[PDB]
Amino acid sequence: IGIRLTLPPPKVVDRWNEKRAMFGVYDNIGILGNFEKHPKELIRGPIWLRGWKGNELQRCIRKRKMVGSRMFADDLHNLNKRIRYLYKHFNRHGKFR
Amino acid sequence: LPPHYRYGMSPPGSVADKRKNPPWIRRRPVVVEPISDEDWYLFCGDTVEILEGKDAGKQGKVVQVIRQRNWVVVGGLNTHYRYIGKTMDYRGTMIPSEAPLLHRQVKLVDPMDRKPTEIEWRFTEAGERVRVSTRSGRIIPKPEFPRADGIVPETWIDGPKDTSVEDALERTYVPCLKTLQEEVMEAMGIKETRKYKKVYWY
Amino acid sequence: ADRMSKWTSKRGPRSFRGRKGRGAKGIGFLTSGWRFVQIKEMVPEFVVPDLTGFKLKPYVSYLAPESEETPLTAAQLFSEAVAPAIEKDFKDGTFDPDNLEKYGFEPTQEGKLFQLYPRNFLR
Amino acid sequence: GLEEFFDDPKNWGQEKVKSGAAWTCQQLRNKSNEDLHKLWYVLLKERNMLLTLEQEAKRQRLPMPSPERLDKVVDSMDALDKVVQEREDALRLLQTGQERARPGAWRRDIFGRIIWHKFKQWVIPWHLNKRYNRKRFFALPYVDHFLRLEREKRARIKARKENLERKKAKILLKKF
Amino acid sequence: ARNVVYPLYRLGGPQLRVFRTNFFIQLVRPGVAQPEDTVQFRIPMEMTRVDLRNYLEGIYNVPVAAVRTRVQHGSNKRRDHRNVRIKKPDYKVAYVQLAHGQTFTFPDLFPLYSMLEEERQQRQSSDPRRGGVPSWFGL
Amino acid sequence: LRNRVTDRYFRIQEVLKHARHFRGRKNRCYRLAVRTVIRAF
Amino acid sequence: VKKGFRAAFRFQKELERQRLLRCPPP
Amino acid sequence: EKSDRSIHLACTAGIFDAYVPPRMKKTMASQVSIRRIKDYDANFKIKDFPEKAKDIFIEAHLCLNNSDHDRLHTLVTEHCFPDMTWDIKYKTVRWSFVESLEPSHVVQVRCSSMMNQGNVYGQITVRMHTRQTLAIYDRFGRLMYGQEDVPKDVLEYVVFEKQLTNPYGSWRMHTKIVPPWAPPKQPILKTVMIPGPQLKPEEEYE
Amino acid sequence: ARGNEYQPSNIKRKNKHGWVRRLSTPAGVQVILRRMLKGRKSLSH
RNA sequence: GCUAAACCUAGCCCCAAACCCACUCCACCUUACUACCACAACCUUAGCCAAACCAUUUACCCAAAUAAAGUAUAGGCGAUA
RNA sequence: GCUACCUAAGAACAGCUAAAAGAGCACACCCGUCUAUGUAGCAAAAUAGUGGGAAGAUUUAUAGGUAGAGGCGACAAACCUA
RNA sequence: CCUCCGCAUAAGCCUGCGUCAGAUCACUGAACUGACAAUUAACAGCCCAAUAUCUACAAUCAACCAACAAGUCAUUAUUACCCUCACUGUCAACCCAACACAGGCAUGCUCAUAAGGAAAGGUUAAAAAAAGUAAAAGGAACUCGGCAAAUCUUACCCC
Ligand SMILES: [Mg+2]
Ligand SMILES: [Mg+2]
Ligand SMILES: [Mg+2]
Ligand SMILES: [Mg+2]
Ligand SMILES: [Mg+2]
Ligand SMILES: [Mg+2]
Ligand SMILES: [Mg+2]
Ligand SMILES: [Mg+2]
Ligand SMILES: [Mg+2]
Ligand SMILES: [Mg+2]
Ligand SMILES: [Mg+2]
Ligand SMILES: [Mg+2]
Ligand SMILES: [Mg+2]
Ligand SMILES: [Mg+2]
Ligand SMILES: [Mg+2]
Ligand SMILES: [Mg+2]
Ligand SMILES: [Mg+2]
Ligand SMILES: [Mg+2]
Repeated sequence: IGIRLTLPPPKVVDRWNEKRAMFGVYDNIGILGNFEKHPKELIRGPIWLRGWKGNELQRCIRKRKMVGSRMFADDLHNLNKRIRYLYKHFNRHGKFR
Repeated sequence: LPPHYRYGMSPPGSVADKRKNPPWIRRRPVVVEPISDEDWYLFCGDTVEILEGKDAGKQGKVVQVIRQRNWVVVGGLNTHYRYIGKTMDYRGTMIPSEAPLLHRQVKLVDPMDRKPTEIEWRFTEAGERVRVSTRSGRIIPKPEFPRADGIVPETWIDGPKDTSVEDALERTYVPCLKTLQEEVMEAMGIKETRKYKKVYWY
Repeated sequence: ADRMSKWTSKRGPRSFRGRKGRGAKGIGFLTSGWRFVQIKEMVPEFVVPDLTGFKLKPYVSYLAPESEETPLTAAQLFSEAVAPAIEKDFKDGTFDPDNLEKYGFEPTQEGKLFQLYPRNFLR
Repeated sequence: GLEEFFDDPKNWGQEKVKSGAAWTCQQLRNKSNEDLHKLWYVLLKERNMLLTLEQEAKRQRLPMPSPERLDKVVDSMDALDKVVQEREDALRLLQTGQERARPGAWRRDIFGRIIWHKFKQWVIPWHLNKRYNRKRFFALPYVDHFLRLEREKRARIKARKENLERKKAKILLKKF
Repeated sequence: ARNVVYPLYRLGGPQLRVFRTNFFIQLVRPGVAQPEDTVQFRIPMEMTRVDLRNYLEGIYNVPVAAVRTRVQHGSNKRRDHRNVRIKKPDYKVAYVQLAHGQTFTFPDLFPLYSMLEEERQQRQSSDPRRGGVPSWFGL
Repeated sequence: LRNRVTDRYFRIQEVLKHARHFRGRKNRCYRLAVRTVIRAF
Repeated sequence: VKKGFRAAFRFQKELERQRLLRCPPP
Repeated sequence: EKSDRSIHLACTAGIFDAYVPPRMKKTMASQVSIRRIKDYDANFKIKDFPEKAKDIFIEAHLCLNNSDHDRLHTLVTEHCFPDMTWDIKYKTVRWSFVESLEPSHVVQVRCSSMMNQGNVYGQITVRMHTRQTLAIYDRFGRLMYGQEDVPKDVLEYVVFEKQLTNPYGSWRMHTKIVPPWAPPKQPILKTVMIPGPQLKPEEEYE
Repeated sequence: ARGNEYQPSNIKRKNKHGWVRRLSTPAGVQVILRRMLKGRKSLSH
């Protein structure tokens, strides 16, 4: 059949937890603070991703050159293969030339 | 025991428990509040009061503690009825059977005040770990409870294969730099004259 | 075509079934015409004491009081074997940094029948 | 005699036999060296009686009279062995300063992993031993990549473990 | 003794000895009819018949004439819920023929409930004359 | 499985409603029902 | 087990209608 | 299985001394038993108890009527309850209490003498002589026993137990004593057949 | 008729696909290493 | 009314942080997991594929993100690099 | 571990005729001419009958060897785990 | 009533129709599950101190004869050498073919059994189909062809 037969437990979302309350504070660190820091210095996450944006192919190129040495053997083989795939896809395939 | 075994009211090695938790089954794990071993303050033979459920607001004596599920069993309190000895034909006989309680569902009694109180652990020169009421400066001693085997050591008699205490606790060991092996040989009068030849070890 | 079962002397052809054994320690050697020579000396001898007039029995009375567990170390063994002799001899002029072998120490284990390292005895 | 593989006939099939506590390590340490050796055979005979009694119950399809006795006996002998072991170990330290009774070395197998190789005894010296020289106690270079993969694998398993720990604490915070 | 390294012997060496022996024995009732002198034993794998002779005459003072052994293979047929083979362990069987014409036979080993009982007899069953009508009421 | 259709039951019932009064399997089996219901309309 | 609430709620209301058809209240 | 937890009993099956219906020995037995009651509670009166025994009896029977097992449990021992309710399930009872003829009075009181650890029980016996109405219906609601709303007299002997040791122990109906000289219960509505011996081919009837 | 290509023997099995045969060549060593990394319970015959 | 249906939690994924386990007794390179006797390792990757064929040629990790710059330059001066 | 070929150390071949032999008839064995059945079968090639050889360039058990840019081959493009 | 099968060893397999209790083409049972038993060495496996040194002439009833492809089997000198029966295999209706498969499978003894087995679940007696047995007169007229059944022939040609 494949449809639930009772209502799931109700979800309560605390809109006034500390994380929700102080969301987006210091986004104006630059203009309000003499330009000591760019807002892109509030970004946390991957080394190859802090304050940068690109398509999949570009992201892979970047991860290869920035954390390529330090990554695991099989992971890196997977990444080298990804790049090979995407290279052919983007250069040789598609609707428009 | 298998990973994520469920602790029943039956002891784990029992046949009843084997019926309930066979090797193949894998039920959803029970979420238990982890409380430290020092912070645990409910002992067997202590007097507690039941706060919630049926038969609430009544004194009772702890008979069983299952630490794994933060469980306390009170003898003759929080009871439901079951028939035991029922067959194909016979209906069996009815007994009361206790349901476990969470440690939140009970609290300890003051021994003198005869009322439910919160309890904190203290260090004293006399007693390393002692229990004191928060509102009343009153110490609650450890209850008397029999051992696992149930020997009753105050009234116990030795058997034929049991070593007497005085014989067991006499110190006959005089330290020396002989081995057991040298000592026994020289004491038994067995003597070897031949020299042990040298061997390569690798 | 089985890999998972334990390999045993039951399992091979004729030659194989002869060669492997269970764990038993051999007690001799073979000579011409497959004659087995036993050596009496290779056979372990049970060194079994006299049990007559012995008060200790295999179980212990519960009436016995409990005591704190403290294992044995070299430090305390020296303290309750060698140390009293040394200090007693320190009071007079009999003690000597050379020839301390009198107190039970040995320079070498080579001559000994029971050699401590490497061990040359059974249990 | 052969009769002492069985206990006293008076207590045959009695459902319950009152038995003493297992010996403590402390109690045995007080005991003499020679006396421990004697006690040890007393414990030996006792074990064998109880082992034959286990098997006979199993054959008759009946419950054992007091099965816990066996456990006690075993424990006592474990204790005894430990006590004796301690004495030998102590004396070794004082005489040779060797922590291990049997000689050995850290070695590198062909799988490139570090092992504690225990020595065996031989009649002839090692260079003359054909069978011994057959063994390779070193890793050729091709092994290094596998060592990498192995390490990586170990790391993965560990990383996974850590995560689950954290996640579990989180749900335990929302419920309490 | 078992699971210990035996010290090597060279000609003219000292006599090899054990002081505390790892071996533990069961004396077992045979499944087949035997001669009266023959007695059966379950034995450690690493034990020899030489060892068992010495073991019995040493510890138990039992004079023995003859000893023969065999290695019994435990079944590996049984499987669990995970369809993995459960191995019943292999053991060694020693037959011992006693000397001096001594005879041994295996001994004949093994020659709230009140409330339950009193209720079981207070069952009263059921009277078919009543035909299933409740019996509690005195009406 | 970031996004899964949760209410296919209702999408199915829309066709089957019309198909109830038919004969044979096509009164209940959707891949059959739909084809006849289209023709019916 | 599908994340979502709307489809589930709809279904409950469908079941209520079926139950009403089976045994109409007095 | 041997574990430290024990099966806890709130009643005992059987009767310490069975009252026999139709002399100074029984009265002195009662006197020593009531003393062995008083030392535990110290607020027991033999005068006022029969009324308590009466109204407890009635409300127990009212429990049966409306099928409230929880109140019944507070009211009736664990020995009694199976005998009360094994037949009553999947049928309707219509029990009522009409006025009493002879006032209820205690006949004998007996006490246990420490047969079990931390357990002292007290059995007291009451004679009750009253008219009641009763009807039992079938599962399909067909009247199968008794009459609708006309009373018939009944003489009954009832035993009451209490846990003397337990502070939360309570007087509860435990059992009924049937006299051997009692008239048989009024006849049932339906007719029955009792089957004779079912004989195997290699048997003859005697 | 085919299908009975496997005519078993312990000697042949061991001399072809055994532990000693495996370790004999560097190629075989790597075969063992692979199986160890995959976590096979049978490393060899 | 059968056959069924329904479920939430085992766990897992991507990050960040941080440089990892190599382990009682016994055994284990001979037919591994078997107490106990006179040879030796380092040596250009290729190919699919792209060029609408194919033959020179065709991105692949080398130790600071951005920018210089798809610039100089290379190339059946073409694909492309 | 099938099959092709080789190596080591083996084993098998009744009866009858024969100047005595890679002879003849003919068992066991080895092979597979012709027919019929079978064709998701007993069988991913079998069965029943009829046939070819059956002291030899014979058949066969055990162990070892030759490996794919290759091996092996009384060449069929044959065989090297259906 | 059947037997070209049997009994044993080897090779392979690994407790796989022993006992007891529950349990489920066929017994409400067993070749199912669990528990308990068992296979005892004289057979067979598992061997040998050293350095030199020796070893021309088959087998076949080895005799006469007869060969060709030319053949499985030996020591001596000197030195060293005194302890003893340990260890392992031993079951079954069993192996390789996905199967309780008309298939495959070495040697010895029995060459028809002293051993081992059972073609028919019950009935009825349709068609078509398979395998047999018999058939008047005729004897290849059948057919690509005497294929098959028979019967148990002769002379040639091509290669
Ligand atoms: Mg073959
Ligand atoms: Mg191209
Ligand atoms: Mg293209
Ligand atoms: Mg050929
Ligand atoms: Mg010929
Ligand atoms: Mg011929
Ligand atoms: Mg050709
Ligand atoms: Mg051609
Ligand atoms: Mg044997
Ligand atoms: Mg022999
Ligand atoms: Mg027969
Ligand atoms: Mg048949
Ligand atoms: Mg039929
Ligand atoms: Mg026909
Ligand atoms: Mg005719
Ligand atoms: Mg014609
Ligand atoms: Mg014609
Ligand atoms: Mg023909």
